[PDB]
Formats: sequence, C-alpha cells, structure tokens
Amino acid sequence: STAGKVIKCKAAVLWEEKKPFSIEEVEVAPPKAHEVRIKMVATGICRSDDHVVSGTLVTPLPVIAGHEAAGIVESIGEGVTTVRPGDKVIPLATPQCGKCRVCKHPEGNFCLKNDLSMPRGTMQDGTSRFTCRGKPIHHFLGTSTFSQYTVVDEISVAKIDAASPLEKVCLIGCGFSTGYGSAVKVAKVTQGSTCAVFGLGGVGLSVIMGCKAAGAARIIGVDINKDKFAKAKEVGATECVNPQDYKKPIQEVLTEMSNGGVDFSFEVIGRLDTMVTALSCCQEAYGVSVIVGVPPDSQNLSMNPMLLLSGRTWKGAIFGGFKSKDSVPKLVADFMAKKFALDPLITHVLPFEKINEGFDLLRSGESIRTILTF
Amino acid sequence: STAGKVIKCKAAVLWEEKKPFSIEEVEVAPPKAHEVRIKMVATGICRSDDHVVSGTLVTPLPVIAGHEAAGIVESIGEGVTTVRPGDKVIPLATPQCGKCRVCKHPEGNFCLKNDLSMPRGTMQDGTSRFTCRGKPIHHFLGTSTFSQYTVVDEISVAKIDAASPLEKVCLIGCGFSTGYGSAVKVAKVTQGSTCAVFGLGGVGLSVIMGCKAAGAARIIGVDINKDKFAKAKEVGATECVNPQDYKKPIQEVLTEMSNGGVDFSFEVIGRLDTMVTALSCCQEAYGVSVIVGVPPDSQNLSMNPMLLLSGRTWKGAIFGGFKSKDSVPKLVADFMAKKFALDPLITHVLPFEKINEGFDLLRSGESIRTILTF
Ligand SMILES: NC(=O)C1=CN([C@@H]2O[C@H](COP(=O)(O)OP(=O)(O)OC[C@H]3O[C@@H](n4cnc5c(N)ncnc54)[C@H](O)[C@@H]3O)[C@@H](O)[C@H]2O)C=CC1
Ligand SMILES: NC(=O)C1=CN([C@@H]2O[C@H](COP(=O)(O)OP(=O)(O)OC[C@H]3O[C@@H](n4cnc5c(N)ncnc54)[C@H](O)[C@@H]3O)[C@@H](O)[C@H]2O)C=CC1
Ligand SMILES: O=CNC1CCCCC1
Ligand SMILES: O=CNC1CCCCC1
Ligand SMILES: [Zn+2]
Ligand SMILES: [Zn+2]
Ligand SMILES: [Zn+2]
Ligand SMILES: [Zn+2]
Repeated sequence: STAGKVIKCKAAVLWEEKKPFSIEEVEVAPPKAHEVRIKMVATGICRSDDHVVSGTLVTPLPVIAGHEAAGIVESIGEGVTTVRPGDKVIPLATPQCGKCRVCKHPEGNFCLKNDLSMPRGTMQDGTSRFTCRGKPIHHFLGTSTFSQYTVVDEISVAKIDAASPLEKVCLIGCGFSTGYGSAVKVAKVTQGSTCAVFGLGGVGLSVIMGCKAAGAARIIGVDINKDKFAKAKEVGATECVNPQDYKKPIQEVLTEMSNGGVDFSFEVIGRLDTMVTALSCCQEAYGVSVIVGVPPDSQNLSMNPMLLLSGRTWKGAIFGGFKSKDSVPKLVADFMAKKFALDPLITHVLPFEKINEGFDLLRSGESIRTILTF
Repeated sequence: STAGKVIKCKAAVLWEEKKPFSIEEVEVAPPKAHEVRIKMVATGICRSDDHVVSGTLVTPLPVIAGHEAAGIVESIGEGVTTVRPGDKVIPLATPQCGKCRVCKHPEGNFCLKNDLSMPRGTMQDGTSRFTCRGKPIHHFLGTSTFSQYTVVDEISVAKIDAASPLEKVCLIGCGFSTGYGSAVKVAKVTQGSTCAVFGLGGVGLSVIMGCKAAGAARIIGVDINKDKFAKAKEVGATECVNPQDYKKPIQEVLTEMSNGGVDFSFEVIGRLDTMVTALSCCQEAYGVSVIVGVPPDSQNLSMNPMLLLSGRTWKGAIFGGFKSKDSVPKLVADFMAKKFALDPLITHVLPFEKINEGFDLLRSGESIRTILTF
C-alpha cells in the first residue's frame, strides 16, 4: 500500500556538524528506474558516521548518515532485476556497478560509482529522494540508513539469505567485512605470522578475527584505552599494549617484541601519526602495513621514504577489499554456517529513537558496536 | 707474488664531499678470515656513487666508493668456501648472509648485515682494509670498487661464469638487476598492463626492459631530459613525456593518458615530489607504485593517505628484490643465454683513470652507464 507513493517516516537528520542528530519526520520519494526503497530493520553505529558529525569525514550537509545496516525491500523501481519486494537486503556503501574498470579488475573493489572521492550526497542521478521541513536533504555514500526508509541505487544493494538475523548481519555491511577482509584479502596474513593491530574498536576486532582465521601465531593489539583489551584477547589477540604505558615510541616497543618487526600491521584508528607508526613497526625488508582508518579531511602525513625503500609494502583499502555485491551475500551465508561470529562486536542495543545515546556510548569509549532497531 | 702481502695499488679516494675523486696509491691489506681480495676488471658509474659525492647519501668519509663491478679473485682468507683465486666475481652491495631472518624469508632480500641502514664504512669486523697516505679510508656498502684491488666479506661476493664478459656483467652488480627486478619481482608487472617509469637513466631503462619482458602493453617513460627518450623507446617505451612540456601536473596528464591511472608506476630518480607523483598516477583502487630512487638524506615526503585508503599499493626495494648471492650468478647465466641485453645501457667506456670525466658525463646528462676499465 505504499508502492509508488511518497512515504513520511522518521529519520535522524544531521543539520550541522558537532550537533546531536535530530529525529524528525522526512519524506522519502518512491524509487525511480533502477532504484530500491528499503524499510530499515537494524543499523550499526560505525565510527565513520561519527566522522561526519565531527567534520573528520566531509560530505555535504544537511545529511541522513548511516551506512552499516540491513532491511527489507518495500518496493523496486522500473528495471530492477536483482532484488524484489520482501527480500532481505544490505545496502552497499561502496557500490558494485559491474561495468567500470575497477569492477572488472580481479583485485579492485573501489567501484568508480562511489560517492566517497568527490562527495555529492546524492543518488547516482545527482538528485535526492529525501525532504525534511520542505528542504532537500543529502544522502551519504549512496546508503543513508539512519531512517525508517531509504532509497538506494540497485548497484548499492545486495540480496541476502531470507533467514538472516538482520540485527546481527547489518555489521557485514561495513565494520566486520572491512576488518576481516583487511586481514584475509588485503594483507593476506600467513600462518604462523606476527600481526599488530592498532585500534581495538569494532573494525580492529574484526581485523583480529581475520588474523586468527588466517592462522597468525601472534596478534598484538594496540590501544590507548585498556578497557578494550579483554575483548581483543577473547577474539584472538595474544597480547595487548597501551602506548601510554611506555617511555619509548610504540614502534620501537613492537619492533623489540617481534625480534625485528612484525609481518603485518594494521592502522584501524584514523590518525596520521599511527599510520606512520604502524608502517614503521613492520619488518623493514618484508613487512606489510595496511591502512584501514580514515584520516582527517585533507590532511597529509609526513614520512621518510627509506621506510619503503628497504622493502616494506604499504597499502590501504575500503571495505576489506571485497567486491561489495558479490561478497556480502557470501559473507552472510558464511555467518549462517557459523564460519565467523558477530556477537563479540555487539555490546549495546538501542531503539533507533535513542541514536544520540548510541553516539554518546561510542564517544565515551564504552561501546564497540551499538545496533539500533527500527 | 701478492697473496698474504699488502698490495699497493691505484684507487680513487673521495676525501670530502663535493670534490673530484683523487686518483692515487693506496695500501690494501690481505684478507682476514672469511674475506676475499679481488682484482677489479670493470666498474660502472651508478648515480648512487654520485650521491656520496653530493651529500645526498651519507656514509663515512674519506671513502673508496664504487659498488657496481666485476673482477677476479686474487686471494681468499681462512675459511672461505664459495670462491677461489682466479674466479670471476661480482661484489654484492647488499650481502646475503643466509642466516638472518630476512635471508631466510622467501621474499626478503635486504639482509641485516647490510651497511646501508646505519652506515659504518667498514668490513663486517668493524675495521678497514684500506690506507692512503698513512690514513685509514672507509669502505662503501661492503664493496668499494673504485680501486684496482678491494677486500670484501664472503657474504658480499658471488662467483660467476668463468666465460663472463666482465665489462658488461658488472651492471648486474647494481643498476640492471635493480631496475629489472623492480619490474619483474617487486611490482610483478602483468601481461597487457600499462606502466609509467619516472627517470630514464640506467636503472629506469632496466625497469623498462623488465616491464617489456613481463608483457606490458604500454610503457610510458617520464624524464625532464628529452635526450633520454630515443633510448627508452629502443628498449621498450611506447611513448615518452617531459613534465616541463605540460601546463598541468604530470600525475594528471598520466591519469588522463591511461584512462584513469596506470597499473604500475616506478620512481627511478630520487626526488620526494616524483615519489608522490608516481604514487598518484597509478589507478586509485588497484594501482601499484614502486620507489627505486634514493631520497636526499633525512628528508621526509608529504602525502595524503587517502591515496592508499582507496586501494593503492606503495612499496620500495633494494636491488630489485633479488637475494643477491643466489641471484647474481643466475642473472649472469641468463645474460650468457641471451635472455636480456646490457649493451643498450652502456654509452661510454673509459679507463679507470678517467673516473672524474665519467662522473661529469653522468652529471651533464650525456651518459647512461659509463664502464670504467682497469
Ligand atoms: N576502510 C574502511 O572501509 C573503513 C574504515 N573505517 C574507519 O576505521 C576506523 C576504526 O573504526 P571503528 O572500529 O568503528 O572505530 P572505534 O572508534 O570504535 O575504534 C577506534 C579505536 O582506536 C583507539 N584509539 C584512538 N586513538 C588512539 C591512539 N592514538 N592510539 C591507539 N589507539 C587509539 C580507540 O581507543 C578505539 O578503541 C575509523 O577511522 C573508521 O572511520 C571504518 C569502517 C570502514
Ligand atoms: N633501490 C636500489 O637498489 C637502487 C637505487 N638507485 C637509485 O636510483 C636512482 C636512479 O639511478 P640511475 O639510473 O643510476 O640515475 P640517473 O641519474 O642515470 O637517472 C636519473 C634520471 O632521472 C631524470 N630526472 C631527474 N630529475 C627529474 C625530474 N624532476 N623529473 C623527471 N626526471 C628527472 C634524469 O634526467 C635522469 O635521466 C638514483 O637515485 C639512484 O641512487 C640506483 C641503484 C640501485
Ligand atoms: O565506514 C564506511 N566507509 C568509510 C570508508 C573509508 C572512508 C570513509 C568512509
Ligand atoms: O646503488 C646501490 N645501492 C643504493 C640502494 C638504495 C640506497 C642507496 C644505495
Ligand atoms: Zn564499478
Ligand atoms: Zn563504516
Ligand atoms: Zn642475511
Ligand atoms: Zn648502484
């Protein structure tokens, strides 16, 4: 009874940086050709959503943020072939158009249809499906999941198993897949290796899960919040270090601990200094360091290229290197077959209406992932 | 004759930075345990030797530089098992001890016995075998080939084919192997790919050779000296560009030419700005950039880590990633089997006494490799 009609529903609108979200009514247009309107069931609070609030991640405001989520298709536009009304789906913050040079490449996943490099805050057609107080509101990464309903381009949604528990598998839409793939796909962690993981939030814990799945012998968690260490050990860290406890820079500490440098290191925070420290602590001739964290907008790091000339490899990735539409259904199937766990990442559950409390929990250091239910 | 005795011979001593080499008599001590004394036959002029003169590369002075060479063993110290008097040999500016964690790793080659990371300018035992006018003179990279005789540690020398032409295969001791391996081993250039090579000297031409051997479809040479372009095309470049001819930054030019970025780029100059430009010109989701050039001492580059977060891989390497003692004899055997050519790199051949003239040729832009003959 809503197909083809505007839907009025609640969403969390961000009108200004550094302010609480405003939970209020929005109007959601029906889907145009090759678009899908989704009734949201659950969405996680990822640090990247907070980066929009703080100005770390710049995208046009006002905006409906949220990108790690799962829901049920309410209606489809003309020409949609990959999902149908009633299907369970995960929106894809990195799309998979299937047609660009990146989608066609065996390794690449950062589809050229993304809205990250040159943010417009729109659908693929350059327009918005959201109105609030009569004003157009921007989308975020082609997802915008902090709303009871959203509209996404078909290349930004994947159909998943009809029996999936949406309050858990929403994490496959960003944080779990990112960390897990960063270890198993991007770094390609090897059996018996030593790994160092900087940042023990939801994404860093998922990196640990992937390093353990790959058979690493040592997994050193690094965080300035020692309250993060117990869960890190539960999911596979063999030891944890707090840089604030040491008189020496932690790259020196980690080099000593690993008898000359780690095999694989991961920056899962989003600071320029820890990106350079993480590179430095891998072994100078054969180490690999992967940047996962988001840097503050437009800022450059400084580093000595002799760190690379000796033989290190430095890389980064979005979404764990996974081609998003191909990979998300398979990761859900693997979760349903118990191949990895999501419960360790979920520390808090709240209704959507308590979104601001959910962001308070993240900012205070108390949560890993808070899941919001609609 | 000479075995077990001090040898007085001619060498090129660098007494201080930014001065001509001084060609004069030096005394070369006999080899101690596990050392090898070599009569030099030919040595190439690599830009890294010039970096010692200019202060770009810091190593203790006064010094006998030179590291790209070939000669004949004159005598061996106690315990040497891998070469014998009369053998043709290439000194190894990166050693291969066979016992450190890097030598044991399948990928690594930057053996921990190297004299690059913390230059001492000595033999492995911390002492020098050279005296000149009664003063001790430093070694360079455990090689020191600008002398009629040198003494090296066993781990810094490889025995090669007795029929090898030393006036050509000296280049396998540094510049050829570095550039070729940077393409075929470090980057692992793929068939049909597009490559960009910054710097068209001896090392960058060897990168082009390797890209062509790997089957690249397009190889774009980049140099500010257009006189380098004809030879670059002879060895495989499909086009060449001079940044000075363009109003736009060359990274933008190369991105446009390659319809969104190259597959592989190589910095083969030694400038911070070209290291960042070369990274930027590879495709943002799956491109690979390899640093080969030597940065000026103690200087840091500045770069935006979003270049990596999208999916690029940045790496560097010494000596093309080759494990030096294993690889040098095989590369000579490959040369003798006609698997690659060295003549395109050799533009001038001069007697050793004309070393300063050979450096003037390099500095003026007029040579690729000058081979000095003893
Ligand atoms: N590449 C990608 O596709 C994705 C990137 N991200 C980014 O990954 C990063 C991590 O995200 P979450 O795990 O959700 O964030 P989080 O905020 O839950 O975790 C970050 C952790 O870093 C620790 N930390 C902060 N400063 C530190 C320092 N100086 N040294 C050591 N530890 C420090 C914190 O105590 C915290 O436990 C964020 O920048 C986020 O934007 C997130 C998802 C996808
Ligand atoms: N990684 C390693 O193992 C090795 C590194 N090297 C380093 O590789 C670099 C290249 O060495 P060679 O080929 O012997 O040097 P070279 O001096 O013969 O070649 C350098 C080329 O760069 C060009 N160039 C200079 N400035 C430029 C700019 N701004 N833009 C574009 N082109 C520019 C020059 O015109 C020249 O053709 C040097 O820094 C050298 O020290 C050399 C041997 C081994
Ligand atoms: O968290 C989801 N996506 C992130 C990916 C890294 C850049 C900022 C957006
Ligand atoms: O040219 C030979 N070796 C080079 C290797 C890169 C650092 C400077 C010295
Ligand atoms: Zn695409
Ligand atoms: Zn996220
Ligand atoms: Zn070694
Ligand atoms: Zn050299």
